[PDB]
Amino acid sequence: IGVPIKVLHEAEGHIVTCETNTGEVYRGKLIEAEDNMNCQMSNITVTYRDGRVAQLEQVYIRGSKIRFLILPDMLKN
Amino acid sequence: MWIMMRREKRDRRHFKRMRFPPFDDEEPPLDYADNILDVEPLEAIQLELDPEEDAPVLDWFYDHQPLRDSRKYVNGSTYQRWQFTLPMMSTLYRLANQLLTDLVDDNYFYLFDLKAFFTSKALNMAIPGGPKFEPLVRDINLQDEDWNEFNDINKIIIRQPIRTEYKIAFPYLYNNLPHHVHLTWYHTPNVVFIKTEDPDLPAFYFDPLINPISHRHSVKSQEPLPDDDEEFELPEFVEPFLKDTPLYTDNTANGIALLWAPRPFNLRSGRTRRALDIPLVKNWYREHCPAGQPVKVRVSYQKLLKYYVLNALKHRPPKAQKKRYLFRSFKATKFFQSTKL
Amino acid sequence: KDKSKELHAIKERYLRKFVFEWDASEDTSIDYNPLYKERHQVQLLGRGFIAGIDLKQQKREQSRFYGDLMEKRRTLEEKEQEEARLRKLRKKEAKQRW
Amino acid sequence: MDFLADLMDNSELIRNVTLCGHLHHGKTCFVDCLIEQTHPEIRKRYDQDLCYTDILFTEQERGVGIKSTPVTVVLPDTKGKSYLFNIMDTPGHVNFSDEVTAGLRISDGVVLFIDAAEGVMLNTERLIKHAVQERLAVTVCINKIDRLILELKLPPTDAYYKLRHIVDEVNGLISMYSTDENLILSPLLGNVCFSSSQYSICFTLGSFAKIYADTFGDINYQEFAKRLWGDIYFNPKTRKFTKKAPTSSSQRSFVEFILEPLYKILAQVVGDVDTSLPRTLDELGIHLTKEELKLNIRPLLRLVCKKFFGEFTGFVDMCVQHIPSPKVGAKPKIEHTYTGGVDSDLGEAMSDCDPDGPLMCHTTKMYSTDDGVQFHAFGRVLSGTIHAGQPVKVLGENYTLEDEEDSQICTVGRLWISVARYHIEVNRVPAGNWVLIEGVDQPIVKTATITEPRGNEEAQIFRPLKFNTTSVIKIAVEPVNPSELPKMLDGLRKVNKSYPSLTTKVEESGEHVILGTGELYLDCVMHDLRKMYSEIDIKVADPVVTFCETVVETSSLKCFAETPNKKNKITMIAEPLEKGLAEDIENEVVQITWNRKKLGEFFQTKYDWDLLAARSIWAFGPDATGPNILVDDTLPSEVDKALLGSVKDSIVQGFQWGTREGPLCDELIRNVKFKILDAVVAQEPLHRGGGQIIPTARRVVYSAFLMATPRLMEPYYFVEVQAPADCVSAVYTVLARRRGHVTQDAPIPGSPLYTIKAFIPAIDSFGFETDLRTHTQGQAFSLSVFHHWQIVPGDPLDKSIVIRPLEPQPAPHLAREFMIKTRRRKGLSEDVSISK
Amino acid sequence: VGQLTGMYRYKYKLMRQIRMCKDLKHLIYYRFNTGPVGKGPGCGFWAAG
Repeated sequence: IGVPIKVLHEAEGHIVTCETNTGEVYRGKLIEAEDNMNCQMSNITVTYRDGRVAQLEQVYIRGSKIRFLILPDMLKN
Repeated sequence: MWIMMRREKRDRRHFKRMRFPPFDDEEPPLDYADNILDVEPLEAIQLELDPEEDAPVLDWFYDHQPLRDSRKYVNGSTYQRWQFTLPMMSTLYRLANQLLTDLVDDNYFYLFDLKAFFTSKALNMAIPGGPKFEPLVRDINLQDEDWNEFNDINKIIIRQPIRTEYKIAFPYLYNNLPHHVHLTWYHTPNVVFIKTEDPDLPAFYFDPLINPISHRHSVKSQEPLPDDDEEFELPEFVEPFLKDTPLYTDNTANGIALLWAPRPFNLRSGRTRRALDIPLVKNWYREHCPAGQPVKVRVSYQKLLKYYVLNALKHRPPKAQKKRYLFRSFKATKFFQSTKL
Repeated sequence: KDKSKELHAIKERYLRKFVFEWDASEDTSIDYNPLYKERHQVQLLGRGFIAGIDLKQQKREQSRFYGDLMEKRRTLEEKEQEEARLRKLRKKEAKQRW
Repeated sequence: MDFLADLMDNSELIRNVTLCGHLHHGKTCFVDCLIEQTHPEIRKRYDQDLCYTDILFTEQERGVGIKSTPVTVVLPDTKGKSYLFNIMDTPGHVNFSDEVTAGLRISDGVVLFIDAAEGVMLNTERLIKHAVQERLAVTVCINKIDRLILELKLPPTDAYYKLRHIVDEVNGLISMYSTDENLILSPLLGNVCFSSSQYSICFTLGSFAKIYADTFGDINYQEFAKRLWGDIYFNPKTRKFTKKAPTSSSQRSFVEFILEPLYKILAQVVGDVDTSLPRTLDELGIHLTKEELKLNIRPLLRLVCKKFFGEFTGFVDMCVQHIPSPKVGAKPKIEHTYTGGVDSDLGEAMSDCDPDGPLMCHTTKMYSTDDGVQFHAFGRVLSGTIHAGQPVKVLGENYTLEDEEDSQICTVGRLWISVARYHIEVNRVPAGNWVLIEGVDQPIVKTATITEPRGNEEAQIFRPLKFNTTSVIKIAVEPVNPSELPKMLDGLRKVNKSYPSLTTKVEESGEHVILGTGELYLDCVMHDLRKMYSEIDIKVADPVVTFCETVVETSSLKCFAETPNKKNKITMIAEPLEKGLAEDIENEVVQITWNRKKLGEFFQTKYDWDLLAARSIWAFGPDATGPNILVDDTLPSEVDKALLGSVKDSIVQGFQWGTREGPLCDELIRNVKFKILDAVVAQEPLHRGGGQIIPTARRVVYSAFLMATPRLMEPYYFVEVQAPADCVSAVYTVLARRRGHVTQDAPIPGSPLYTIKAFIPAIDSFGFETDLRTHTQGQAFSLSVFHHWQIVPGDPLDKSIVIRPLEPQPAPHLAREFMIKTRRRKGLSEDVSISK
Repeated sequence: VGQLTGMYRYKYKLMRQIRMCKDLKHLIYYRFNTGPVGKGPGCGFWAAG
């Protein structure tokens, strides 16, 4: 169990954003945070690099295209 | 000693009690050098130990200070904080069965706890098996409470009389003025323990003292279950954690039966007590009652319990000291000498 | 006689000499009702016995209720060892008796 | 520490639970184990159970939990995700059912506790029903697994048989109470946990699969978590789980891969602790030092099981995925709890638990301070956010939209979230969480809807706290010196606040009366009244039982009543109801909110009542769930319906209060049907006012009741006792002495203990809890709870019956002896007169 | 001790101990003289008193 995988598992369910390698930023609640970087969110706002933003009732991004993730640091402090 | 002294009292049809004073009364006590030193002492009262069972204690059981030399079991010659293995402790517990009631829980001590006796004392009331005490406060006028509209007889329904133990179990409901009263309702879940009697038996056995479960499959109360070779496979390495170790060893039944032993025999290790401070029959008059015994020993039971409760209630924490031993100062003094005798 | 005693108890509630032997007037076990005059002695599953009292005296004095319960529940496949252990005991304390 | 507040802010990572269970089933020890897991500095004593949540002293001395205690704790999950847990470990004694309900209204999850060696007991039989009726997800945690091994010494196969027998009995019993068919409990599904609190053992099948996966590795713990419980087996050669036996002496998967390792490890730590203990800890990775191996057997077992299993992840993931979150469970909670339901604006505002929406938090407890002066309310913020110093509006239980007078605007002094002994001060509490509000004690008794001032205009209140039992036993209370009577009034108010079903009452004779459930309950409440709140002396009358008044046959004549003006005239007939109809009213089966067609069909089919009256039934006894009934049976030609509809309300008002008091004495009237045969109402609304109809209504009700042959109904407690088979006769002899009778004597499967279920009169059941244990020398034990009411033997209205002062009367005199003394206790007349 | 030594005549409180010991005797005897033991001077369980 790694520190980043543990932070991704403990950061699931709260409001956080995740930017992929293609510029797609999905912000919402991480419903499923797997150990392989697979992030599944429900009702998340996905904004592409062109500027168009939409809402997804159930989205799931794989861990191969994971760029960065910004979540609330209240659990670390 | 208890198990054998009952046999020579059964073997000796009559008993030749030693004369008193054994030494000629008003006669200078016999010198130790001329008589006692040479005469070989007679054999002492001792139980022959079975090497097949009592072997863990066979080597040293009747010594002056058992296991004094063994650094493994005791700390040293100061003779404190002994450590005993489970076979040793189980053998001692089996040998002490004559001085130990086979009570596993304390639910048998419902209204014979010392807290209930404190309540009975503070209420000037007596459990039928319990002792009598002087009133904490005379309150004779308070005993002579007048016939009010509160405690009026014609307003009171009597179906079953309010016995003393009722007023003791609930000393804030059935009585008035409960000062210096204590509470006890420690109905610990009555431990369901069945001590083994078969020397040869599986330690985890379904003995007939347990009502059969009587498993049934009449109604198809099914649950999510798989079929054979259905999307699952186990690694060759994985196994139950403990395959080599047996389910139960020989020392498993003794160890489990040692959990519910009395206070002295549930300790793997503990400090050393004095010969004075071990009340052997303490758990005898603490028992509920004597089963159909005459009056002159029933009153003996209440009079033992009375002093026990008085000591428990009047107990105070020991006062802080500076530990000035007496014989140590004697050894420091030039006027005294030490000698084994 | 229990009724008169219990009604009398209800009425009670709501309305130099170096002697060593105690008096019989300090006895408290006197009870006006049967449920405390004759308490159900703990059979303790039949396998537990009072400390001071002798073992086999209790065994023969015991109510035998658990004995017949075991006789009812025990099956033949596991009665052989019961009979064998019982006879081996009878023999080994017969050693002491003889 | 601040992560506590950060997680507090979120509303989806929060669980509201109650560890409700039978008496002495390890619930308090379970919470103590959770505390020992979280707080490192809090270490339990080697022998004495710490009992962390038992904070008040009386439960620290009696050994029984008495009042629910809030526990707010952050628990890691199986995967390591922190969750904020609100724990309401309700007291297990059936006489303390008050706090189970008080903690169940403000919780969304039910975690049952069942002793592995005791099986389903009396208490649990009512908690499953209650939790289902309150619409909470139900989960079972069989506690004290050690009893099947260290005490029963059952073979592992028989241990599994016992476990499945107690698991399916819960499923079989709950199918009567639960209408939905999604409520099937099984450890493979994840509903059932197995634990031993004393030795800190705790696991769900998923958790144990996680241990094996942790050891061996490359194991998916979900698939292996499934295929563990059941009749399937494991084939050592093909490495596949099969329904059929792979060998002749096969073994179930659960026993083979869970129960057997537990047996072996605890047998190795209780047997051969000196020879084969290091060998069995090397094989398990549990490394211990010398000094932690020199302890006794119990601490060593607890330490080794803590090291092997680890943290209490099994309970956490059992709870997380099988009880709804507040954001998910709010809708059923509101539609069963809020008076207006979800339909109203505030009702819809609750379905989402918005932290910034309207604040109408609900408080259902009173946790006093250490000086007993002020009462800190405890409640769940169902929505909105609260702050320290915020000016808030506290509602009441009689507060409605029309009756705006039952409220007070207060100032929330401080806020803190509490975990047993120590409290954590917080300035802000978001929605869907618990809180001790301070400074709101003054306008509240028991429950309260603390909401926003001038912001929630149409907001209603939450439904009154409905219980499972009934306050039956009744004790009189007076000061020793009447010169300090007011000192006792405030103490009685305080104990009324800190006990949900306590019913203080002053009667005409200047008598103060306290209503309770059982002997231990009244003992505790009076100990609180004496040593905690009033610190004065109090005289108590010996406990007495409330009675009920009923009929058996119709009156000989149609006795009527007229107003003093001799203008209105109402004629009514009192007759008994159908056997079982009264129960079908108190169970909320039928209501007054029903439409006419549904009630008409109900009474046409189930009770074959004629439609000429089935659509002419006004009221249901006293209050709303009252077992009595008012029936309109006047032919329309003689009684004008338009004229009737004016007094249709006032007659009920004089009836709903008429049956409450009772003519014989001030006791409830139960199981009576009132037929109106003639109504002569004033043609003008001037002289037919309530002040004339209502006395006439009560007089005609009393006259019909008296002319009908009256009877007293005494409440019978349902008593279960657990005793070894050698003491079953010792229970029969005791129960026969108190007019009781035994219903069943069933041995508990997998245990020598029995279960004798009997009924006993409540007035005859005083001291029986002690009359049994002392007679059986503590082996037997009894629990009591109100079951039903029965006609007291004899006729209550015979003048030939003489009541002697201080000795019990036979059965035929009881109905005469009980009321008259009751009448004498009520200060009323010696006998009953037709004028009343 | 009272019968053998007249020490109670020089400190009355000793009667307590005296009675205490006698009570202990009764306790041990009734537990000692059980079954086929019979009554007699055959008890040496002195550590109790």
